Amino acid sequence: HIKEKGKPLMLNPRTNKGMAFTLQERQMLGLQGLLPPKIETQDIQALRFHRNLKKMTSPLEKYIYIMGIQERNEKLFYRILQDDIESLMPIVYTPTVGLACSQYGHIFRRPKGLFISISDRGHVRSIVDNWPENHVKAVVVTDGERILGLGDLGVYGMGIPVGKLCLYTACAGIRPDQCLPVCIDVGTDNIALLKDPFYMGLYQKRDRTQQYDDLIDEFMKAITDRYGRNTLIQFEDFGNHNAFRFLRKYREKYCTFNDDIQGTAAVALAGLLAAQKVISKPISEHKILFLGAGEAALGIANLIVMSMVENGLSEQEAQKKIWMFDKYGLLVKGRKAKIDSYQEPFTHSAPESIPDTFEDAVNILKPSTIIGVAGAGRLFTPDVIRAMASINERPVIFALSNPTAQAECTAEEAYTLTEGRCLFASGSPFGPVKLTDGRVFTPGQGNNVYIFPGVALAVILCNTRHISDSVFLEAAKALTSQLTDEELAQGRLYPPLANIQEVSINIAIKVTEYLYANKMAFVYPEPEDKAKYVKEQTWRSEYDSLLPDVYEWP
Amino acid sequence: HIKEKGKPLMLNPRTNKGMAFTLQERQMLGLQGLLPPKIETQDIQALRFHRNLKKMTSPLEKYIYIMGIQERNEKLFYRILQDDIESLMPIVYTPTVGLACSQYGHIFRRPKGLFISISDRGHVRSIVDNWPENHVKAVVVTDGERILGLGDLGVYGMGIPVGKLCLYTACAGIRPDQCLPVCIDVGTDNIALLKDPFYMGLYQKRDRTQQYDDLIDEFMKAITDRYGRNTLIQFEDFGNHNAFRFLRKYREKYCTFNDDIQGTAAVALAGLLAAQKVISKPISEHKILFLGAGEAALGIANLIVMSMVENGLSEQEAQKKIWMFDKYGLLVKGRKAKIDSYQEPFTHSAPESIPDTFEDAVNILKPSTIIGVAGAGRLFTPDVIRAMASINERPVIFALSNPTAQAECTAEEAYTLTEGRCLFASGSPFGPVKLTDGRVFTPGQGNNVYIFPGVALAVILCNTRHISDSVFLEAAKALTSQLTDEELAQGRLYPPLANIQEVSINIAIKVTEYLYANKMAFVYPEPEDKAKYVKEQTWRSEYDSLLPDVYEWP
Amino acid sequence: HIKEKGKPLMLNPRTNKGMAFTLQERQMLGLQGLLPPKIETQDIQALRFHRNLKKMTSPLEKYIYIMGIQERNEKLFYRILQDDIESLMPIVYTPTVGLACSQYGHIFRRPKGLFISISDRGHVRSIVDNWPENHVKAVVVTDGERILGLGDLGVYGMGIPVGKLCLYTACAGIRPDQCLPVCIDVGTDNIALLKDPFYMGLYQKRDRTQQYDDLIDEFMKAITDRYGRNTLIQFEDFGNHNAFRFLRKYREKYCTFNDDIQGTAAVALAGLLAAQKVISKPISEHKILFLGAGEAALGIANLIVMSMVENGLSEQEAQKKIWMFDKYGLLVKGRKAKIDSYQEPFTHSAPESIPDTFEDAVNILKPSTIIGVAGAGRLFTPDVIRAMASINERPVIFALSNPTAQAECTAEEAYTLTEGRCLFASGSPFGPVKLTDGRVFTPGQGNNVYIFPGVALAVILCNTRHISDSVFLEAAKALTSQLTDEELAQGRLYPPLANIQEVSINIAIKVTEYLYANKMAFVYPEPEDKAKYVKEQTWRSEYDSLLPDVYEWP
Ligand SMILES: Nc1ncnc2c1ncn2[C@@H]1O[C@H](COP(=O)(O)OP(=O)(O)OP(=O)(O)O)[C@@H](O)[C@H]1O
Ligand SMILES: Nc1ncnc2c1ncn2[C@@H]1O[C@H](COP(=O)(O)OP(=O)(O)OP(=O)(O)O)[C@@H](O)[C@H]1O
Ligand SMILES: Nc1ncnc2c1ncn2[C@@H]1O[C@H](COP(=O)(O)OP(=O)(O)OP(=O)(O)O)[C@@H](O)[C@H]1O
Ligand SMILES: O=C(O)/C=C/C(=O)O
Ligand SMILES: O=C(O)/C=C/C(=O)O
Ligand SMILES: O=C([O-])C(=O)[O-]
Ligand SMILES: O=C([O-])C(=O)[O-]
Ligand SMILES: O=C([O-])C(=O)[O-]
Ligand SMILES: [Mn+2]
Ligand SMILES: [Mn+2]
Ligand SMILES: [Mn+2]
Repeated sequence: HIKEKGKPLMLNPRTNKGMAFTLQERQMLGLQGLLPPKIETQDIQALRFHRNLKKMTSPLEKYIYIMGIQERNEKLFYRILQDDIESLMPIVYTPTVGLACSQYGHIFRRPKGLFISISDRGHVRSIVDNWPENHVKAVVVTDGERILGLGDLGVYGMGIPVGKLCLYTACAGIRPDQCLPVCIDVGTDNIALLKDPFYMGLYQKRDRTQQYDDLIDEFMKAITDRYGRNTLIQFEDFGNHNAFRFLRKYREKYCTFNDDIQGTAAVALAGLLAAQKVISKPISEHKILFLGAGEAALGIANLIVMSMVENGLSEQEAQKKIWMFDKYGLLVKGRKAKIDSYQEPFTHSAPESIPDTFEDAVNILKPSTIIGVAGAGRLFTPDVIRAMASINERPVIFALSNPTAQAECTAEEAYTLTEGRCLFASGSPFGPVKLTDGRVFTPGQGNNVYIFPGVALAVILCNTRHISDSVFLEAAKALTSQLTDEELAQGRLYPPLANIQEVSINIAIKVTEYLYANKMAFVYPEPEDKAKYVKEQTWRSEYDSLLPDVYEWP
Repeated sequence: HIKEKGKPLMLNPRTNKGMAFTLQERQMLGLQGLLPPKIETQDIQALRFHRNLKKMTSPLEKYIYIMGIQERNEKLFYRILQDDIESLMPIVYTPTVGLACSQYGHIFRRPKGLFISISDRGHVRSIVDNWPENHVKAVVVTDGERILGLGDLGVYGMGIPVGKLCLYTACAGIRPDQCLPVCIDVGTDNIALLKDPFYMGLYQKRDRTQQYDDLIDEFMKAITDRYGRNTLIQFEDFGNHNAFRFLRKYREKYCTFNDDIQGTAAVALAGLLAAQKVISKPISEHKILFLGAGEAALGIANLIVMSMVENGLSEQEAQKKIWMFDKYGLLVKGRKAKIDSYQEPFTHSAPESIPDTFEDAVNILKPSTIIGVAGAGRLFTPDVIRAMASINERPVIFALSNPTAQAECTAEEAYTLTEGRCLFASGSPFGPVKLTDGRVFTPGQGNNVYIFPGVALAVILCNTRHISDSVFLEAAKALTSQLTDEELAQGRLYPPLANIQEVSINIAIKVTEYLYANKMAFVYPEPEDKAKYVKEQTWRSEYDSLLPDVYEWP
Repeated sequence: HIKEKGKPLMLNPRTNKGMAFTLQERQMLGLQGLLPPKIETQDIQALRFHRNLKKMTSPLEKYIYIMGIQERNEKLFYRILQDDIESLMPIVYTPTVGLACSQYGHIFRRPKGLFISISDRGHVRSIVDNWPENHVKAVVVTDGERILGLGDLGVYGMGIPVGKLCLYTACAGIRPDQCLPVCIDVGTDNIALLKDPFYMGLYQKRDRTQQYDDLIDEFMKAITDRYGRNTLIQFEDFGNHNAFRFLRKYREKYCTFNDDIQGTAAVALAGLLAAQKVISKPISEHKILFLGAGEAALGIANLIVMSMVENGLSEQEAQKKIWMFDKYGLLVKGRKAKIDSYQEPFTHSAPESIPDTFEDAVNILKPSTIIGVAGAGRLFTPDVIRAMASINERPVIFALSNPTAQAECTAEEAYTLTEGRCLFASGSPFGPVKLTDGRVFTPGQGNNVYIFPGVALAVILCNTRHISDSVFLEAAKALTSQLTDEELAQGRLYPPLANIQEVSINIAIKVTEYLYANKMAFVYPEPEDKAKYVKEQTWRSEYDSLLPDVYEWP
């Protein structure tokens, strides 16, 4: 392997080992003299990194440093991430990745990923053909319209697919060279970016004409034409309107899913499932109120229904336990604000009185669970939280909007205002909370990073062609089944983040077993031990020998 | 022409333009899609850099950032340096480069330059053959034994040749692809480094056996075998003993000089020549006392003698005006401490009383000029400075040792203690000094950076075979002739550092004319207008077109 | 889209177009000046070739010239073959390819294919990894022990897999870059080659120990490990013993078949099927006698049985109609010479009298069909042919051994000696025969070239995993079904060789339809129109544009 020799082996982060290149590799591959005499181990290199990181102060500075390593020594980059994924997650992922995107054009050094603009319409294939890797298996694509809860960040949104894919590898051991981050640039409506001299995209408002849909269509076709019709394509951070219609339009034709609708749905469900274990509350007494009625809300709601239905409840009965409150208020039949086909099943006859605020909604409906997915800030006010604590003995409060500043409420607020009776989870990380009575609560992170890595690995290994909703239901069950009784008592609704790697692999195994049982896997020969197969297929951050095969002839 | 296309053009800092690649270049060279849709100008890129630099706090942090750009986008790296060489010089050069060196193994990211170790003895040519560039014209090599005034830093000393060559380009417009930084590693005697797990060299004490001389010989031969007998080889930061030995051994065989002996000699002389003009002092009344008697002292003294001789004094008369005081004391006939052949000419009959300290030496000898070049710290104590001010109306005080902490004294000390009557210069940069009467004094920097760039350019363009001392005498005159009377009154002993680029080119022009007039140039045909020739040959930081020549046939 | 520019595009035969590179391609790809100013069309190039070929005299000289083009301009090479496949077939294939193999080491210029020797045991994967093409779909491998009817030619046998693969492309439009010729070198028993200074293989007798089987196993594993478990592997020219055991050993584990046993079996049957339509003979009256009882005889006999079975006869009944006569005589129960399990079904109770010669066998058994497949020369003597003509009104005589000198008899001999009453076919080409009465007979060529190209294409496009005998039965029917009534009357037992391209495609079409109907195809999505799918997938000899995609941005 490795056709290149000389300087090019050092210039390419995929092969570059720095001083880890052995003496023999250096002499045989023409590197002797190009590196200091010192021969180092990956351990020493990782030590050098941690030593430097410790001296840094701002999260963004740390983000620039670690992400920079991905462009110098890929193996080391993942070794570093794997050394302590929990402490680096907030840096490479939410919330810092949100900060990085808002200033993407200012911290730019080297480009990452594939960029496809509306000005390239009709020539996307040639762009796809310029990507250096021939064996792409997974794609995470965004158009930058709904970056987390930050809004339209245009091409600055590329930091998201890059980050997601980094996690594909770090969490599920998916091969880096088989991952392709993609940014579709059709312009941006963010006035600030349009006047930013460092903006990385086209200086035009978003093209919302038929050319937009045609470009996306060309994208889907170009990607599958070169890499295969089963190439995994994960849509990420697309605006509400486009997110749904593209999922419906392509889910039966391509191997695709939307992380914000389906991935977030699975993590949220998983958390709810864990809470049900600690509370043992009757599915009939469940009253769920959503703050928001978009990608996440509808995604989570539908998965919840699927769960209730396979648990002895009719689809209609299940849907009736779910209410939604968007920017215009409670979704009730006959309201002024629009209601599409997706929201209809959750739009019920108006209650006795109509609420004006989410607080009114909580007091009127008396929900047992409250889920925040509006990406609009601290909407779960202290009064909202108190109401939930007065109405329920153990209220379930989920503040899922990212990044942190967009979260509906903090762990501190939830645990304190509910006297430690709530079951809380958030999308962005919060440290443990200690109440005056000495009890310490460790908030879980209901973020899709717990789901897309394992699901991606299973789909890829099984050569799955299409992803049904039932696949996410299974992932949700696979995630929650990994929680130990001790962890439940700790108030943890999700396995510890420090164990994300093994958790993701286990989810992968559980999903592959599900795919095979339901004829959705197409690999030959079919491995007898699915668990062993998945584990044997994972990419390792350990250095590989680049030495040519030299041997004696008799 | 460019033989590479695709990703490789972006991975090679020599060609990479970042978003400055034009639409045509991207499409024709297979980069479309690998870069953000945005097309930027070098101006915007430079702005991004300055914007980020401004937000940084420590010099070392800045060093890491700017030097990192040399490995990402070479054109931008030099553009950045050219925008404000005066404010960046302290970061990429002394004193920060000294700090960078001391922690080279800790800040390591990518290797820079060629490394040749004693363990590679007998295989140096193969290492030289690994260097990617085929047209090397200049080499700056060190063995790291005498890095500035910091001592033995071993392989960590590579930062020096790297910095020096960055200046070849930034100051004289010498092509970067024609420069080769070299570090000779024969071990190190620095105990701390030998126990440092991040050390970049062989873990052994310096090899001072015949094998050392043999290795250097192999180095000289290998470099010239591949690149040519006239390849410029600048020895830098070698220990005292080796420095002279190798200069004497190779100067008539190769195109080589020692920056620390000759380069420093020329800049120091230039300072003295400038002082000459501000105070109109008679060479007969010139009494010079050196603090130190090594590489710099001997180099400077020899050049000063050549200057006085050329001005009507006999070699003997001139040498009689020069005294040296090393770590053992005053160099006087019959002293216990050793006196070699180089020092003999400046070793006079012991005076009335023998001084214990440099202060005593000043009071006993009553020198009019004091030159600090002992690389040992603040040896020009407040009392030494006062003595010079009491003995002389306008004392000349030079504290040339680098980095800053090793300087004999600060500019503030010099100007205040002499009540603004001294003519001061230092190797390391000091800001302007304001006395209590409100007078402002701007200290000049007598650092060889004002000399080696211009001399290198001339020697390279003229294909000069060997460098005589007279070439440095000329460079010294060329440097000082650049000062305007206006500047002289401002305390200026050297042209503004902000004008280092034009100063170097002009020095390059004067030296080339000197080389031709003395049959030391071998270029043909001989250009009629030397100034025009030199200016046309300089490398520019502006991006070049990478477009293939496409055109219609008739 | 190509990743190479400059001279390399010309040095690589896959991309080199010679003077066919357009002006724009030359200017944009950096070829301007490297080619004569002239811009040519493939037509002109093909004209130049035919002009030169016409002036050549010996077939071997022509072989060297045409095969040389495969290493200079691949597109042109196939254009040339496609221009007149019928007149060149005798040159690149049998009989000339046999002559080329006999002196392969003497005409050597450039290597073709992958070579794996017993001395590489344990390192086969590294060899396989050295092959430049990443998407191999088909492999033709030989160990050179049974090269045609020429015997053990060792590494000189490489000429066979190379020729077979040229035909994969020329006849079925299979992509050249997806084909891999392989020679397994375990030594050779050919004493003449062991003393030949130009031999291209290991100088040792064949290794017949366990190491041989292990090397073949490593080969199979290595190829599939790198290219996929469904990679088509066509065994070619292996010795009798090895041919069968490897087919039995791997046919259910890998996608593999043996051309000599199965390919030849299908062509033969095809001819017999055609003959049955010209003479309308009831197979209860067909008595078949084989001259030989090896790879071809057993392969043909087995397919014949399968054909009679699906046509209303029991396996027992069908086998009884088949007799075989090898180098020891008639295969009869209780004979001295060995009879293995494959021959047992065709070994019957000795007849009234036991024949000494094949002639005696003909007179005693009175067969209606005689199939020569002993690779031992003119065993179908004039007396043998006369006997078949006196015993049968329309005797079927097949002389299938290659090359020409090994054929059991010529077309001239068969037609003349049977007074034009025989239905004849041969493995090697013979010109038309005109009898004294003016009748002209055109002998058909029952060579596997009519089968492997079409079968290979179907198996590749259908991602078939294993090849059953039924596939060859279908291929045989597909071949004969293409004969037109007018061609039957001509004495044609096979479609004209000049139409082998379309004949191969139609066979491929029929075989894929058969694969789908029998759940042996694994392609997604499944094309609705198989015929259209196959034809659209074929590689074309027309030059492709190598121009980068250049366009204007709005
Ligand atoms: N101030 C608000 N109060 C209540 N609901 C709001 C408010 N602001 C926005 N929303 C609702 O939040 C929903 C956001 O939907 P959208 O599809 O844009 O994102 P999402 O994926 O659901 O959110 P996130 O990814 O941040 O969890 C919308 O239904 C919107 O009406
Ligand atoms: N403490 C001291 N007091 C006086 N002289 C000193 C003292 N320490 C060192 N020296 C002298 O300084 C000289 C250093 O010479 P060396 O060749 O090592 O370096 P250099 O190139 O002259 O110095 P630099 O590059 O720092 O200007 C020696 O002659 C040494 O004796
Ligand atoms: N002189 C001969 N007379 C009759 N039979 C012979 C004679 N010489 C060889 N044979 C037989 O021909 C058969 C050759 O079988 P083998 O497997 O070696 O090759 P094949 O593939 O059948 O033939 P071909 O090389 O023609 O395709 C053997 O059964 C052998 O006994
Ligand atoms: O430790 C190393 O070798 C590399 C560090 C980096 O690329 O930052
Ligand atoms: O401004 C740029 O495009 C590059 C910046 C860097 O390499 O730091
Ligand atoms: O969009 C988000 O907030 C996410 O994916 O976590
Ligand atoms: O050694 C030094 O201080 C220098 O070269 O400037
Ligand atoms: O072996 C043969 O004779 C053949 O393949 O045609
Ligand atoms: Mn998202
Ligand atoms: Mn120096
Ligand atoms: Mn064959």
